[PDB]
This record gives sequence, structure tokens and C-alpha cells, in this order.
Amino acid sequence: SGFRKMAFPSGKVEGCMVQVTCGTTTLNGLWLDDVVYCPRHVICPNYEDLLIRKSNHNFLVQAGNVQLRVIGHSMQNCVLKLKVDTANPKTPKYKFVRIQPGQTFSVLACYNGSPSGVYQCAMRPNFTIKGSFLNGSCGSVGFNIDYDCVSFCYMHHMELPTGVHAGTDLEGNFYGPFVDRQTAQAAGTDTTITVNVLAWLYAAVINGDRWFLNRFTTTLNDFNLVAMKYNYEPLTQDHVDILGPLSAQTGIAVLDMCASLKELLQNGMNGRTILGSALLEDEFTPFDVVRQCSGVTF
Amino acid sequence: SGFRKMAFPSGKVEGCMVQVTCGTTTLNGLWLDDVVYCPRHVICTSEDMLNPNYEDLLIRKSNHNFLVQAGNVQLRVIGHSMQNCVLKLKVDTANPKTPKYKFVRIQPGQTFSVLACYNGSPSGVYQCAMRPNFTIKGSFLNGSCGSVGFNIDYDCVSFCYMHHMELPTGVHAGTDLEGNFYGPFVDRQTAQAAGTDTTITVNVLAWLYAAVINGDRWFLNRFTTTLNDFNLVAMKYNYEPLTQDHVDILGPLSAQTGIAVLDMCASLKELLQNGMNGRTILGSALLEDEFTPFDVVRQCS
Ligand SMILES: N[C@@H](C(=O)Nc1cncc2ccccc12)c1ccc(Cl)c(Cl)c1
Ligand SMILES: N[C@@H](C(=O)Nc1cncc2ccccc12)c1ccc(Cl)c(Cl)c1
Ligand SMILES: [Cl-]
Ligand SMILES: [Cl-]
Repeated sequence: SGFRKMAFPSGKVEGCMVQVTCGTTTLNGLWLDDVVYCPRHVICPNYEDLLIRKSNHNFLVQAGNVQLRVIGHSMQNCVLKLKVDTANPKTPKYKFVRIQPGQTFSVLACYNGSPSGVYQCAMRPNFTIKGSFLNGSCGSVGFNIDYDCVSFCYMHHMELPTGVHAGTDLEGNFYGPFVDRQTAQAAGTDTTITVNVLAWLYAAVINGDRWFLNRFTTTLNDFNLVAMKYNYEPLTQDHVDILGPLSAQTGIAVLDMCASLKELLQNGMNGRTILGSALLEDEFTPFDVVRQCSGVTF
Repeated sequence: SGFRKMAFPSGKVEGCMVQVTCGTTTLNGLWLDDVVYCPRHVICTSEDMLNPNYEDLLIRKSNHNFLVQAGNVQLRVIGHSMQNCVLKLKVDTANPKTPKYKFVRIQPGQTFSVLACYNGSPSGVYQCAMRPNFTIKGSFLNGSCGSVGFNIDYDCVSFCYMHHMELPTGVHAGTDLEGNFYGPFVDRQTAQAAGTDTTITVNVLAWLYAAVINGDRWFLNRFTTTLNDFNLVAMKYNYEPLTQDHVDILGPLSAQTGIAVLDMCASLKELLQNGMNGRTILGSALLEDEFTPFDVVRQCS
């Protein structure tokens, strides 16, 4: 029993965190094979011209107490790739994946190439992440673990004026309409990740918290008209299908749970809580709920 | 900026998780140097669950009864002994991934990261606090026994908890790494209930300071209170009393924000009286009590 916000074990990623220094800027880098990936803003803007002026010896890369020899450098979008003379002996099986809004991932927050914390978060529909980051965390990565394969999905780049965070996939492409330049940028109005709220209600039913269940069902169209009104993301037929296994396990059809959600929005919680929370949680995907309520290991 | 429930990186602990099997029972073990620590109830049969005599059961066991598996390598158990409710299995190989470590016993209110494991394999990492009733509100399934709670001291891992059992309410009970249970719990199938849980008041105040550091000020007020008047209001809401030690521990946060402890205490009193009025603090509609003053300082500085 129990339901916690749970991150993937960070070991496989910790063995990849290195410190990257260029001039007065020190941030984190991801050492995979003989390549170190880090935000291109470490050279700081005309990034192509700035990188042309740089030499391999300008980049100081440190892995623990060993300095790595940079033997090449190139740029892929907003990420800098530093070729090094040594393959990371702790390189896990990995992939670079681009995630969608709603999908969750674990973040390994680092400072000076040293992992300090691991937390689970979701890529918000407005493409920001509500992370916890201080100065020096740039280069910290977001990942998922698929069987025994690390899927790198995020690299931290900056903090927006509201305190939310922005970053890129491991190919340097930003998530959202953000740029890595000191200019006024605002996150769009965020919305709630509806499929994740439904997944979290299933997790509550699995844990015995069932006060919110009602006799009602709804059509997907009627649910979406009501959800749109409360700044909730539309629920697609893909989401209904993904919630299938949880619907079968709990005996609560997706449209049946949608009518529970529909009432929770129009009426509130009435002083009651669900999984120790007075708000509807939207940072647990249907896969996270299944994984946590079935004990999948890594 | 931002405030998240943040666990310590679990790598140093993952390299210590092994699978321990004795008869039909399979749970997790912690491999440190040439010793594997695991809950002693792994040696229990079906009949010996309500009132097991662990000394008597362990005397009947031989080293060849314990199957220890570290990855795809079976470890040779060359000795066995019991320290309180923990079984110590000596093995013929020192764990090459043994980190710098200490065995620490924690107090209610203290937080720690939990590495949930199944069959000696880490599946998840989450943050926990030792509840005032000495239980932990974890997320555990059958097979999670032996999963450990830890904190990281720069390079050193302080092991503070080993999961043993789930109480009837769904909350969890366990021991320090010396086998001593936290709370009035025993590793027997006898009827056991957790006492009424209370809110870790000092942790709530630490969390309100974290909110002020993050720019949340709506809950602040012009009032101050005496420590005695705050404690009388707090107990009525099932909140732990706040001692002079807690006021002193909140000192650095009070200096950083410019809000005295008794000033924040009056804000907490007002919050308990009115509720949140549809507003949130750090994205939460409830007062969070699983961030210690030490966690808040660490995460904000
Ligand atoms: N120095 C960073 C930055 O703001 N990175 C930080 C990350 N997370 C949290 C931070 C909190 C405080 C200060 C800095 C933070 C930066 C600044 C401007 C731009 Cl346009 C870019 Cl791409 C990157
Ligand atoms: N079978 C275990 C147990 O309850 N261990 C589990 C741990 N966490 C969560 C669990 C959820 C479901 C089933 C089992 C769980 C057990 C039972 C009685 C006693 Cl007295 C002891 Cl020491 C240990
Ligand atoms: Cl699924
Ligand atoms: Cl008193």
C-alpha cells in the first residue's frame, strides 16, 4: 500500500555526471561514451561565432577528481558536444528520446558535476517543468528507465521569471517556445494533465480511497466540454485506451471515472482528501501508476 | 527557485541491493563490505509467524540455507548472526561498490530517501519522514522487505531504516540498521496498531519558510504569539508541540527571511483556523510536514 511521487533509481545517470567549465561559467555535463553533452550557453549571443573562437583546451571537463581531455567540439541546436579522449566506463545502455507534454520523468539535480537530488516531475502542457533548481544546476538531466535502458529526455537550461524551468531534449531542441538568450520570455497559461489525474484516481481506488466514485458515466465529448472549461487538457481516445488496464483492474470504466472527475471539478473535495492530497495530482502517468502498483524493477 | 519533494541520488545504495532467499521467502538485503543485512523474518516459516522464537529458528539454520544473489552472481554465505531484528549474513566477497557509510538512528520528524526494491532490484526512490507515531507512510508491495531508508552526507551514506512490515492501516514499520524497531512494533504477526498520527509542526514551519523564500507570502500576518499559546492551538489540530529546540533550529530560516519564529507561528495559527481559502502554498492545498529545516536550507541554498 501507499502512493508516493517516485523517481527512477538515479545510479545509471550519476555515473555520467561531470563538471564543465568554460571561462567563468561552470555547469553540468552528461558523459556518454567519449562525448560530453552540456547546454551551449556555457560558452557565453551568436553561438556559432562564439564556438568558432573556442579551442578544445578552453573546456575544462572534470569527472570526479580526474580531468578529461577534450579532443573535439561541436554544436547540435542548444547543446554543446565535447568529444573526450576517454569513453565513460560507467556508460549505461541509453537512448535520446523527445517526450510529449504530460509525460513524466525523473530529474537528477546536479551542482559542479555532483548529483545532489532526484525528483519526479512532468513536462507541463505549456512545455515548462515545475522543477527545483538553483544557480549551477544547468546541464542536470531528465530521464526514464525502460527495462535496463536509460532514456534521456531533458537537459536543464534556464529558469523563467515565474520560477518554472525550461530546457531541451538531448539533441538540443527546446521544449516549448523558449530560447537560450537573455530576453523577456513567459510561459503560456498552464493546463492540467487530465489523463494523469484519471491515472491518479485509479491509484487512489487501488489504495482503497473510493469516496469520489459515483454511479455516473459520461460521453468523451461531454467530459471534454466540461474539462476545457476548467483549464484541463482534452482527453483523447488514445488516453482512454491507455487507461484500459487500470479500468480493468479497478472495475471502473474510463468514462465512469471521467464522471467522478467531472463532479470533483464542479463541486470540489468537500473537505476530503485523495491519497493525502486536497488537490487533484497530475504528475503520475497511467504507466507510472501501473509500475508503482505492480512493482516493476530496474 | 521551485520546491520539490526531493530524494537523495540512490546510486550509492543501488550498488548494495542484493536478493536474500531462505526456503520459500525472498526479500532484499543490504550488502556492505562482506556482510549482508536483511530483516530476520526471512527465516520464518508459515507456523512460526505469530510468536516466532528467532534465536531458536536461527540455531536450526546453516549457511547453505541462505541463498544470496548479487546481480547474476550467487554469493557464498560463510557465517550468520542476529542483531536484534536484523539478520547479518557474512559472505565470502566484499562488495566492491561499498560506499562510505554509517548506521544512524533517527528521531520522529526526520526525513530520508527510500530505495524500494523487489528481488534485490531497485525499482523506485522516494522521500519519507519518520512519523511521530514511529511509522512511515511509504509505498511498498509484498517483496519490499529489506528496502532501506538513507540520507547522503556529501559522500557518505547514513542508513537509517530497513523496511520490515506493513501495519493494517497501510502504514509501514521497520528498524534502524542495528535491528532496533522504530516504535512499539515487533516482527510477529500479532495484532499491532499505530498510534494516532500527528503533524510534524517544526517541518510545517520549515516548509512555510521555503514558501516565503520562493515568493509565497499570502499566509503571512502582522501577528506574533507566545510559544505556549501556539502549542495550545497546535494540539487542537493534532499538531506536535513546538519546543525551544525547534525554535532554535528554525533560527537560520528566520534570519534569511526576516520573519521571527513566533511571527511565522502566528501565521500557522491563522492557517489552521481559516484553511487555505482556495489558495495553495508551493503548489499544495495542505500544509506539508515532510521537509525538515535542514532539507529546506539544503534545497534553497
Ligand atoms: N544562468 C542561467 C540560469 O538562469 N539558470 C538557472 C537554472 N535554474 C535555476 C536558476 C535559479 C537562479 C539563477 C539561475 C538559474 C541562464 C540565464 C539566462 C539564459 Cl537565457 C540561459 Cl539559457 C541560462
Ligand atoms: N509479509 C510481510 C509484510 O507485511 N511485508 C510487506 C511490506 N510492505 C508492504 C506490504 C504490502 C502487502 C503485503 C506485504 C507487505 C510481513 C508480515 C508480517 C510480519 Cl509481522 C512481518 Cl515482520 C512481515
Ligand atoms: Cl498501462
Ligand atoms: Cl503546552
